[PDB]
Amino acid sequence: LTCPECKVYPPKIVERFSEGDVVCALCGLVLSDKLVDTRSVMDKKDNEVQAAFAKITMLCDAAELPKIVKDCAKEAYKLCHDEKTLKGKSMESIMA
Amino acid sequence: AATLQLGQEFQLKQINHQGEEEELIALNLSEARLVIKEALVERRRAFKRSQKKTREKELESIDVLLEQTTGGNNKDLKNTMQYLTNFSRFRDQETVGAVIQLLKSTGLHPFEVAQLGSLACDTADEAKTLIPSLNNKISDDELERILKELSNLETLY
Amino acid sequence: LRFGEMERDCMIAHGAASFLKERLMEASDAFRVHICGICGLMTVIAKLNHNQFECKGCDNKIDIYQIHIPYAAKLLFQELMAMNITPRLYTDRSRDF
Amino acid sequence: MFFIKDLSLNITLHPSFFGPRMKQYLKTKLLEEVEGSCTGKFGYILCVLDYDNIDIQRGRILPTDGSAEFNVKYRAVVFKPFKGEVVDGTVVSCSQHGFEVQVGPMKVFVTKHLMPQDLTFNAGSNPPSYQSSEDVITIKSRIRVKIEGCISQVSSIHAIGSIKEDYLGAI
Amino acid sequence: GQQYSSAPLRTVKEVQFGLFSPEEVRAISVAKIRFPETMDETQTRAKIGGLNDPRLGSIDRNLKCQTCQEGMNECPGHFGHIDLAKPVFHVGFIAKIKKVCECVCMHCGKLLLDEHNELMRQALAIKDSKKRFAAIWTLCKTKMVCETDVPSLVSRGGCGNTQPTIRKDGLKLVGSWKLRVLSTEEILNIFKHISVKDFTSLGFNEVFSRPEWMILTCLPVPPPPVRPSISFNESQRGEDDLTFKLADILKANISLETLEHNGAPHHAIEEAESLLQFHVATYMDNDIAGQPQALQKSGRPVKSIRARLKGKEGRIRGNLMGKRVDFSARTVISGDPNLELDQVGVPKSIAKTLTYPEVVTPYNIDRLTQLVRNGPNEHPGAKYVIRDSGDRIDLRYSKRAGDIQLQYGWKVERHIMDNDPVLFNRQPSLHKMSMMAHRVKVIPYSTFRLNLSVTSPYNADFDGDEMNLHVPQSEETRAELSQLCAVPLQIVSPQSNKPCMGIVQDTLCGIRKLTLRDTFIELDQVLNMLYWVPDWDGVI
Amino acid sequence: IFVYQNNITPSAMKLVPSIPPATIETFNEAALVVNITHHELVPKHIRLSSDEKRELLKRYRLKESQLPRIQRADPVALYLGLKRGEVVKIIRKSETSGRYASYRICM
Amino acid sequence: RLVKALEDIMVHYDNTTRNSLGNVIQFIYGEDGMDAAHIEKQSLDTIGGSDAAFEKRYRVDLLNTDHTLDPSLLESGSEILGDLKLQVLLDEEYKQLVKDRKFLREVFVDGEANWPLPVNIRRIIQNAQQTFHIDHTKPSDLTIKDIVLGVKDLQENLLVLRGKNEIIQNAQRDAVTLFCCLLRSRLATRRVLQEYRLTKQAFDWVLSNIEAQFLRSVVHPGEMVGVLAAQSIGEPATQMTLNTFHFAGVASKKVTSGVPRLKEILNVAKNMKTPSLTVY
Amino acid sequence: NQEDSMIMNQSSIDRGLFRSLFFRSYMDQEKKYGMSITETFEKPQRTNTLRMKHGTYDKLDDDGLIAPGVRVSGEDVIIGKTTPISSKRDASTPLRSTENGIVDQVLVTTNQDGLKFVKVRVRTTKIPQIGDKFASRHGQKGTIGITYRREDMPFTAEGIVPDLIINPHAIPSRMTVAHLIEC
Amino acid sequence: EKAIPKDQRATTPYMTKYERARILGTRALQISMNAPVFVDLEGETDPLRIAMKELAEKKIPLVIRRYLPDGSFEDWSVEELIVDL
Amino acid sequence: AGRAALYKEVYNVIASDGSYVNYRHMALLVDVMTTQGGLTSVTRHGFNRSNTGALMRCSFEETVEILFEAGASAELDDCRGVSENVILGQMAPIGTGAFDVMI
RNA sequence: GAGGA
Ligand SMILES: [Mg+2]
Ligand SMILES: [Zn+2]
Ligand SMILES: [Zn+2]
Ligand SMILES: [Zn+2]
Repeated sequence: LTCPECKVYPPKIVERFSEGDVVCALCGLVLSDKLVDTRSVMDKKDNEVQAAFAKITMLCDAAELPKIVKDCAKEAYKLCHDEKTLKGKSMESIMA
Repeated sequence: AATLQLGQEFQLKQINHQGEEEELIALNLSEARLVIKEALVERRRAFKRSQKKTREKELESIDVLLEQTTGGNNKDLKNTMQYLTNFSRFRDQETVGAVIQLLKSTGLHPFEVAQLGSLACDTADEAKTLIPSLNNKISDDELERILKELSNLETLY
Repeated sequence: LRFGEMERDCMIAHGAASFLKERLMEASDAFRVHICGICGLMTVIAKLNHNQFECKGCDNKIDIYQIHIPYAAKLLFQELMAMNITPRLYTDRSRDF
Repeated sequence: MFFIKDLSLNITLHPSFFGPRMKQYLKTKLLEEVEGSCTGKFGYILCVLDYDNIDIQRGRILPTDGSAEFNVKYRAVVFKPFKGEVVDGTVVSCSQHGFEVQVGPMKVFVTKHLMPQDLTFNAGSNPPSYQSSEDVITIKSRIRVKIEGCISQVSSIHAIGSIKEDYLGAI
Repeated sequence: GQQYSSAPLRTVKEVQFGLFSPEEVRAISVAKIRFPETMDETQTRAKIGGLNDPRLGSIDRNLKCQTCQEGMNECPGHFGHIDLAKPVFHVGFIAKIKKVCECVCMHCGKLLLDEHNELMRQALAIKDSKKRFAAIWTLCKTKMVCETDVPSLVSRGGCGNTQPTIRKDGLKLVGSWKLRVLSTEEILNIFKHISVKDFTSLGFNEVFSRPEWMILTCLPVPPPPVRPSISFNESQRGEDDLTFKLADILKANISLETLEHNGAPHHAIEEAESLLQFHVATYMDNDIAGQPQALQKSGRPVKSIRARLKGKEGRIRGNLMGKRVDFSARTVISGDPNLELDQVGVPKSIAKTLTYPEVVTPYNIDRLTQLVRNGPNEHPGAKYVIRDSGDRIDLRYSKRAGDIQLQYGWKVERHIMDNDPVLFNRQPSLHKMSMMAHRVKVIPYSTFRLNLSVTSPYNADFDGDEMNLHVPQSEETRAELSQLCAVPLQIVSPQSNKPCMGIVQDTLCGIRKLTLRDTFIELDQVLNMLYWVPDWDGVI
Repeated sequence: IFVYQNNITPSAMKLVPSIPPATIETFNEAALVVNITHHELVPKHIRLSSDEKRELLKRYRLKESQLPRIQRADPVALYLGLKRGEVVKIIRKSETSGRYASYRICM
Repeated sequence: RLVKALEDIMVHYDNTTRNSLGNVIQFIYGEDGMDAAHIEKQSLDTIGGSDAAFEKRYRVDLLNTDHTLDPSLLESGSEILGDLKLQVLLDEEYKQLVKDRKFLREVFVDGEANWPLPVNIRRIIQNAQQTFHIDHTKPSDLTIKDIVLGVKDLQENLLVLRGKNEIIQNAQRDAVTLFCCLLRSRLATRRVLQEYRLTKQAFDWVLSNIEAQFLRSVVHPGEMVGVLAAQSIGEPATQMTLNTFHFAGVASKKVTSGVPRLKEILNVAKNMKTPSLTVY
Repeated sequence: NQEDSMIMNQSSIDRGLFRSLFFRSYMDQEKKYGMSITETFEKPQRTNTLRMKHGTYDKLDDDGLIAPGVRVSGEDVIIGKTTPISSKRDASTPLRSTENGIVDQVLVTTNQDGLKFVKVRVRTTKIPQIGDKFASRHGQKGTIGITYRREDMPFTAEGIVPDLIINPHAIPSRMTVAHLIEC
Repeated sequence: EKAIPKDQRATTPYMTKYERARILGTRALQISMNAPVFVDLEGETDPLRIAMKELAEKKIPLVIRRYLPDGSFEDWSVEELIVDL
Repeated sequence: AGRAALYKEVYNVIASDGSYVNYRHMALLVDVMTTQGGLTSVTRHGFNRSNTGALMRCSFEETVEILFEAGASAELDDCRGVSENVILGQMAPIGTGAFDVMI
């Protein structure tokens, strides 16, 4: 996305979102015209993942833990979720 | 393909711009250059009218003249003129007119009659190898008849 | 603001056709799309800036048009296709008879 | 292949040209954009006959742009390739897998698999030509080219020529 | 703007409808969708050659849409297709399917009631393919056998055979002879052997709508633009509702293929078949009566296609028959007795925003130069210069703002100015009168102000009402306005052939008092009153 | 013209179209006790000959389908006894012009 | 709803109103060709009143004494008395008028003399008068033949349709019937000379103007009368604020009206709330 | 002042009539989600930030907040919040493009769950203008529609001058006798 | 077929307001596009004003075509059209 | 007679309130309701299942089902009506958009 | 939700 006229390799441009345009702040040429606003079970191996999710969720409830902690634990489980270094471990050790 | 299989735009019923049916008209290397230069004559004729208020050299020296007459960017037309002179082998339009009258007598579809004029061969078999259209529509002997008649007219100008 | 349908009708009763069109196209969402002259659908793969159009499926490459329509209309047609109805768009009165 | 054709064209005439002499610019543009142009539907449009009697009937003003729309009918001559057809020609440049034969206004290419086996390619030669058991076929050589394939793309027709058959190669 | 194209420009004149040949669908598609994995190729949130652009529409502001590439914003989005394991109904047509099957041999496929029957002989001759089919189905709704041969006795290819009493459940058709659920594929073939003629003789068309097309076997996949991906958070992008529905249909179809090639517990097959059929069904219509609603992980049902169009802000009534437009403004109105009847007092800041594109001619080039000199702030100024070839230039960012020299045929987007006609309506609008044209008078003080007699047509009062104003963008648009929709033209309304305007409250009340017989006016006040009349010739 | 006072054996009804080209028409007697066409609201209907019909169709440049219609069963259609395809001319007093003539084709 | 139904009914250049498929709805817009904005109530002065009053107003007799007009108002008033070449004309046009009286009395049954019509004659009359300050003491400079033939030719010039075949001609004749009745009522010779007393030159001005305005008042082809009518019916319905029925005053007619009754009409409903049947 | 409302005394407005305060609160917090996706409050720069709001970041301090008492306007950012790309893009919160005013009081606290999160309140005075709407206590909606200085208004012999003129045509149609009686 | 002879044009000799409107629109549009002008402007600058003048003295040589319902048409040109309005 | 009565009824309704509407408007409406030879209501299942354009009928009510019937009957819609031209965003053959000057 | 009218 570059100004044909001004032609600076890092293009100093501005987005006049209120007009929905994109402008070469140097020469003033408009570059793009319409700015799209945007602002407003077994076939997947997530079966074990969701079992872990449900147990994790109920445990988070029991602990009264923040949703951020719940998400962090879910993400950590997803990060491992399978390994020889895991090798089973009762599926509750990994939850904890 | 080359077996008389041409699109809608190249059917027999070539409706002239007056809105009526007419026969398909094709051009070989026996009329193309001899009509193009003639039309260029009219072109230059109006070009100077409204302005008021061997064959090789006759090809290109006048090609540049009508390049002056035309818009000149049509040098590919000049390529076609060159291709004509190199492989269009008729002159004195009455020559080719007798040829075409004979080919009208042949009862041949105009595509085939153009095939004959365009090609310069020796036997009916050479034609059948080049023109699968022209293999049996007439006696192969008559093919060689008219090929020989062409060779009689086959004089380089 | 919304140029509601009752506005459309008022603007009709005035007979101001040109204005109505302007509102509905240049004011909002004019969109240009190519069209197969045979299949009558929007499938033309207009490799523009090469003039290569090639509605395969009809394997056309020559008989092709571009039109201007509201984008929402193009969208509507694509939705109809997705629902399996083909709204073929033909740019001439179908009088072969 | 050459044909006399009657073609219809629609020409848009921008308003500024609305003099008493519109037909001047009209015929002007007609020639400027019809003679010597390529169509996927008619082939290269070579020359136009009857420069005078051209049906120029009546304009239409597009509802916006105010530019008049004219439907010119005119009669001209076009050059159209066809598959399986036999032509003459001459090469322009070379390719590693064949050579491009300039059949007049258009250039027809012949590919490596499209040539007889004895016709081999010499890259060392200048210009790199194609050497048969009996023919060394060079840039200016006269090749009897047979039209095998044709591209019907609008504005650009491409033709596939081949000399694998008899009566081909040198004319 | 959009690039040049060499294609001819035309205007559609006919819309030919009709159903989709699965053959055509395959001919059209540019990719066969296989995996409901959407875009993340398990990582690297680029996109899989699976669903969602195996080259069928650019989404991320990069051209590369299957060699058309078009940028975004230009690609129509090119369709893709999906092959169904087992054919299914098409929700919309199920009733027509049942009606049809009640009228054709369940084996030979010929019409039940045909032909020498006289009522049939009538029905054939009748037009209104809908009504013709109605009559026929009325006839053969009662026929039960396949009518070997006919009375004078005559013979027809009737493979005489009793054909059941079909009936509909859920998305299935049940039929009793003298019982069994009628499968899909059977009916598919049955249709495939109807004729080339009779289905027409009951409504269908040969080339565009053959009944077997009423049941889907291949499936078209509307490209992304029909179902764009909202990135409502900035690391992940919530997918369009339809895309979930498609994932579901694809999942089920995958499953059915699995259950077929990998051993067929013969009646889990139906358990998955009906699932797939249901999925497609609710996908094209989530509001089937006597049904669950296909919910989506939230409780909110899925917004099927059919509901995308259903009236009152479907596509049609909400985006086509009426839309939301640029070059318009809306504000509170306020009366004013010093405005000419057709004037309107657009407040200055508005006029600083709406624009009108002039064309640079020798007649104005100087004046337009002055405007563009003024830049986009000081009022009588402009905001954009549109050089030819349509490359707008914003004036806010031209350091050389006064420098540029307009070339004839360029366009300048001047601010609104006085006497530019604009349109004016006050919704609801039950009148041609509710929209009229006006000359602009630019004033301070943000309300729209407008003469007082003009209230009755708009049926407005200044108790906080607001009205919108529309700015024509081109010469004949504004010509249209000033010559057809201008106010004074509307004084006499065709509705009742009496004027639709008139003098109103304050003035109406005063003018009576002034004109009483008792009234007399001394000199000085007389002089002032006279001078108030703009056209007073100057004679006392 | 067959006038029956009570009803028809529907079998007998089957024999109405028996004998082309001639036609037979039935009227319940009760329906004839009062001529409708004398009513205030019924304008003068005039059946017009075929050449007239061509003339018309030409002047307005119509196809038959573009005329306003009238059911064959319509009471005054019966009273006149039109045939599917005849066009009748209707003259009615119009408060805007006094006399206004309109045509309906007998669907 | 209404708008949708009549959405696309336009007046086409043959002054006939067709929908989109071209089906003809009315053979002339509103059975007169006249645009609505150019109507206004005017009174037909032949339909009402006593027979004797009518006669006295219109009758003129060059031979008998009674309805003989006093010669003073006419330049040629003297010698005319007893003439025949003109007496015949008077008889003819008077017969014309009585025919109109009968005709109208059978069109408008009650005798409502006022009806919206195109061009307002009366204003043209007085504009003529003022524009020529017609002194009411000089004898008029007209004659009879000028008068009567003027009105006839005028009637010839009120074109609505411009075909060349008797179908179109009958259409025109009908289209302009009623307005011509008005015209003849208003420009009857006796009335002109007696009351309006125009000059010849004034009179010609009047004729010219009438024709011009009439032609000015014909609907313009291309006019979307469909939508027009839809709105013009719907909007007043909205203005029925007290909508349902106000027949609390008389339960003898608790008969539907207003919006409920209208809505009942449009969806043609077999079960009217109050099916009634008046009998005379 | 006809066809409702009315004329309001301009000078009397200057005295303070019908003035009012307007307070608007903008809320925002740190990241809702993303273990590493962690939105932070601070003053962004061109540190491959690539989503500058084009407004005016100069107001706020390093903690991406504006000290209360600062005047703001237009779409000046009031909360500088940036998101990692895992350089980091801007997710600030400019105030409404239409309005302007003073930052009144800025409150910083942690969410229920422990997320730092911030509330901002902007103060603004709104003076009656030509179009603003007013109403008696009965039914008479009305908006202003011109303001006269004091002298121009009619004045009675005692020198009193109304600050509000409403047109008599309002009364009879509506029959708001109670309005008169209250007056 | 499909046009109509110049005689046996049965439409109205006058010009409908819609015609006048579109005509002025088109002519103005053209003028703005530096089309030639057939009349002496007297400092006229507003293209609509100009077009109104041209029309006033019948100097607008313009193209669109009428249409009977069937599909035929007549051609008038602004000269022959009485601009009463 | 049905048509005349219909007009009388409508007129009664409207003049009941005392307001008055020009004749030709009521006449036109009534005539539309009686071309087909029978009293065609103005409901969806009335006029709207005439044989007019598919799109025009689809915009009033029952949009999608209308489209279904159309796509089955292979219906041909000719874009002459207004609503179609709206949907295509073309100049409808209306008022300004239907006529003649030619050069 | 809000909601003015
Ligand atoms: Mg209000
Ligand atoms: Zn630049
Ligand atoms: Zn195609
Ligand atoms: Zn059978």
